[PDB]
Amino acid sequence: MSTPAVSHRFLVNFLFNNIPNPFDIAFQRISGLSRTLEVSQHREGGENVRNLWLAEQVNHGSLVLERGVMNASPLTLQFDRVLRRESTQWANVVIMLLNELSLPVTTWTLSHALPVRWQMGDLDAGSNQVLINTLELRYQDMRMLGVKL
Amino acid sequence: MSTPAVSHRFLVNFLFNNIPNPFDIAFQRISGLSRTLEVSQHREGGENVRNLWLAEQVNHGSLVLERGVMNASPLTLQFDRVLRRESTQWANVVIMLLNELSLPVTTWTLSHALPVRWQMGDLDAGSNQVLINTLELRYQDMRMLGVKL
Amino acid sequence: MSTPAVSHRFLVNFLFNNIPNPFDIAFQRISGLSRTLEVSQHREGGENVRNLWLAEQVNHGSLVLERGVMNASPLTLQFDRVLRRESTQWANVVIMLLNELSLPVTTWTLSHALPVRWQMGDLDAGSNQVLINTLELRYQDMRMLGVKL
Amino acid sequence: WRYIQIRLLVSSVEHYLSKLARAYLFEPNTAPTWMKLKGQVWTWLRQQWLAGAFFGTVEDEAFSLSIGLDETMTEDDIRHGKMILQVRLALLAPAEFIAISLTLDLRD
Amino acid sequence: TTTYPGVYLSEDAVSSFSVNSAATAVPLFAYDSENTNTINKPIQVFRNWAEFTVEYPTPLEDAFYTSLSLWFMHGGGKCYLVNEANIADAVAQYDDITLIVAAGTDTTTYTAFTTVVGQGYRIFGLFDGPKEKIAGTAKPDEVMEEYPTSPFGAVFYPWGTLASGAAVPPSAIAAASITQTDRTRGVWKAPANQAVNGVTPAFAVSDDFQGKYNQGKALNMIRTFSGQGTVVWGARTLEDSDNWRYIPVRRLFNAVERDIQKSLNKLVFEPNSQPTWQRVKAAVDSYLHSLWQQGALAGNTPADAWFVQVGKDLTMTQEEINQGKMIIKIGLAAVRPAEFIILQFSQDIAQ
Amino acid sequence: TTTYPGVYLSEDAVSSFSVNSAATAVPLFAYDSENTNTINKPIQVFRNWAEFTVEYPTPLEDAFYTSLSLWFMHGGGKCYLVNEANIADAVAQYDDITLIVAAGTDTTTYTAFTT
Repeated sequence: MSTPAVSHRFLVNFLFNNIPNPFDIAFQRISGLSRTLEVSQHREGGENVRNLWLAEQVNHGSLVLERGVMNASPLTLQFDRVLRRESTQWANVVIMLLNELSLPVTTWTLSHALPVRWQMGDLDAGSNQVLINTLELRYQDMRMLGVKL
Repeated sequence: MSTPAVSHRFLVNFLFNNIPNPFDIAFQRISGLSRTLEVSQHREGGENVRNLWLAEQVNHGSLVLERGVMNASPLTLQFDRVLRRESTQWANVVIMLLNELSLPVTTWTLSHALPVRWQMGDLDAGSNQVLINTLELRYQDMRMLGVKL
Repeated sequence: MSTPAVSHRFLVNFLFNNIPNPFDIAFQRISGLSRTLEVSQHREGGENVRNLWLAEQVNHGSLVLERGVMNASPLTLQFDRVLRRESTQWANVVIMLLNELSLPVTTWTLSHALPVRWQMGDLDAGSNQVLINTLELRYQDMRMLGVKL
Repeated sequence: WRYIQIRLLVSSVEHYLSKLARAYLFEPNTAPTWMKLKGQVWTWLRQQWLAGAFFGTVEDEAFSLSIGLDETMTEDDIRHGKMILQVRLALLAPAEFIAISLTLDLRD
Repeated sequence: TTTYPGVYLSEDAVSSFSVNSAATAVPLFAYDSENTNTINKPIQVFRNWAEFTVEYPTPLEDAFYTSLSLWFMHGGGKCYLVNEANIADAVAQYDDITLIVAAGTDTTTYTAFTTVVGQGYRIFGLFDGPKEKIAGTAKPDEVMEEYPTSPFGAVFYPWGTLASGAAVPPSAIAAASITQTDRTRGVWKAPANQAVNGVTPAFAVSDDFQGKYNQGKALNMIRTFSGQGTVVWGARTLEDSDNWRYIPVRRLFNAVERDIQKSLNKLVFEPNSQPTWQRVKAAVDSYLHSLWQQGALAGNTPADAWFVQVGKDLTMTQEEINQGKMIIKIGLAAVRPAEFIILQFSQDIAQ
Repeated sequence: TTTYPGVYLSEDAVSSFSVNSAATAVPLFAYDSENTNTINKPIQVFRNWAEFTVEYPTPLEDAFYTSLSLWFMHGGGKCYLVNEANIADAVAQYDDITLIVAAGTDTTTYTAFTT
């Protein structure tokens, strides 16, 4: 059987409408994409032994990203504009894992992602650590691709 | 690629209107500045598969500071006046990291910070520790600067 | 720079109105004095990017004290009267740290402290420990003094 | 430099920015004290833009600050004890003339 | 003039630009010999915009002033104003130049470009197109005959019409998209699609027009699009060969061959022996492995991306050791860009 | 024909099939000897659907074309068009064949199967 996919190589591509060039930014800690369907349980009168689950509404999670405090990229300059309320532009994000050669084995492809939260790491006098800042986006739809679905 | 920023060198500058001189005070444990945008989810009638996030209001966090019990600075004399309700003066705070030479690589620059909480450390007979007091401010706006954004 | 203050030497002076002599009692574990100012956030109509914090009311913490079960002092005889509701007398408490010589470097000076809670330690057959009882006071005002503020 | 309120606004900014400049006066000429001064001036100028004093729908076109070693100063300026800070401003124009026009817009 | 210890309020403030330089882009801007408003100093060094306006304080409208003012407003570090007569000697003396930028200059920079290429100085020239409108019945052979047939040059036709009315030479538009590319993407990435601000192309260029001028000598258009305003559109050099097409793969090897000789000049006059040959090939393998793992080299393993080779029956003979020679041969694979994108469309109604 | 560095909009697009091969299924499709629209090359190798339509671009209606186009649209990797006369020698030469597929063929593939 083919070997499963490990989780320490990944590219992320962003495409805003403010910014003319699509840019690719390296992260440390992409959190993880959930997708819940939100059923509800109904209880019938004469039926006491089975359950009844009724499908309603697909809920998508959130894209939480982590990287170090490095030079100003086109994405930390873009969260600065949205969190100062100077723009409300959102982007189409493409996230993909890479195998041993270079090849994309799975792709996640988020749509209309909106920057909603910046979170700075701690400043501590005895710490021995890189200052990590936490970024967080809310998207509208999600569409996973690739050969390793 | 340029080296990321570590988190154990930082200066803090305060500017009150009571106090004629801007003063610079060394802290141990600056907590961390958050900035949330507070979206809300709307559910449409015929649409069951995508989400809809609507931007509302930017929420800023809080500046929690820690330093030891040392000689009376112009800032612990100023929290004493505000928490005795003798003044309600607030200050413009400038926080900045330093690189290997002396140079400010990132700057955070808070506005109208108000002293709201003093918290004293524990007095314990077998302890072997410095008495640390915890200071906490609520500011109105926040504006990050520098080359390492 | 002068050396910070450690937290394992402290005197506590009590002054009740029942009791004619001011007495000084050694404790193990004075908890710690907080002082919060209790702001509230207001949201304005056209302003979405800054915050507005309005000062209300200073809240003081509580004085939690710990010492072993020793001979009956004038303070455990006084909590016994207040918790039996025979008196509702309260005292002016003075707490102060000591440096290497004898000198008071900081002083906390509570006003109208009222005994509100007694808490006894556990009786366990295999324990190897001193029976510690926990005392707790609610005061009205607080006024910190000294050279190390 | 016509329009009285332009001459009186920009000298009201001279009077306050030189009040907090001489607070940082007999400091070192090291790069921390240059950025201690930008952070205080940037905070104050942003509040006056949000109070309605300056033109511009974004901050990038309302004001600018440029202190630094090879931005405004030079190493010959530093050794003579100078600390040079540049402010650019964008100001508001009066409504001196109202040029009314009328259009008929036939519509059947 | 500072007299009192207070605060001085001066109101003759001018613009300023922060340096955001790249180490692999140190250009040479050539000004004309018969130019009247240049200082008689033939070679002059400009590290930033502040040192340029202390020698040229009034805003001129010439080819060298609008080339340099467009250089420094897009980052840009140290650069040289060199007279047309001393371009073959300023490259040979100053050790630091990576670009020869013809800032509105013809037929004298060209013959001094082909001098220093034959002497082997690892430079890349950026020439100019015609200042007049190329018709369309003009032929790409008769228009592209001024220019050398060396792989170290590119031409860039459409001139600029800077917002103050002045005309920017199109070598300066091309050199200001090299600075912004050599930071954000590297020297191995094409200088093309990066947008340069404050300039405008003088003429509207179609893509039927660029198809005649792409193969052969490669004119390399400067085109504006909605969104991406006034990018340079093309990345080919002045020869159409399998090796030395594509400005990325020539400027990649110029950066490789200069960073290797800066590393191996600290090994000259060492004893010509077998322990020294091992120290050479491990200083090149350590340079090329870091260059492979940041995307500059094409290969999914280190054996497919580079090789270094040195021996006594491999690369040099014992009669050639005795002359003091040390022959190292280094082969390495570069990444070629995409140039054409074909969108193949199908549709069928109600199916 | 690509001349300028831009984007080309061609609208004669056709179908395409992604290879999802198995290593243990490398077949031999035998075409008839008296077939007119096959290339005079008696043994020819087809790794995918793109290499098959550069040699057979118009959609034929024969036994070998509809066998191979049904092969490649269900995955399918490398495969051989071998003439009926050379089926006993293409198996003996090419080392890789696991299947002999008589694509509309009688009495000559049978006697070269039993060889």
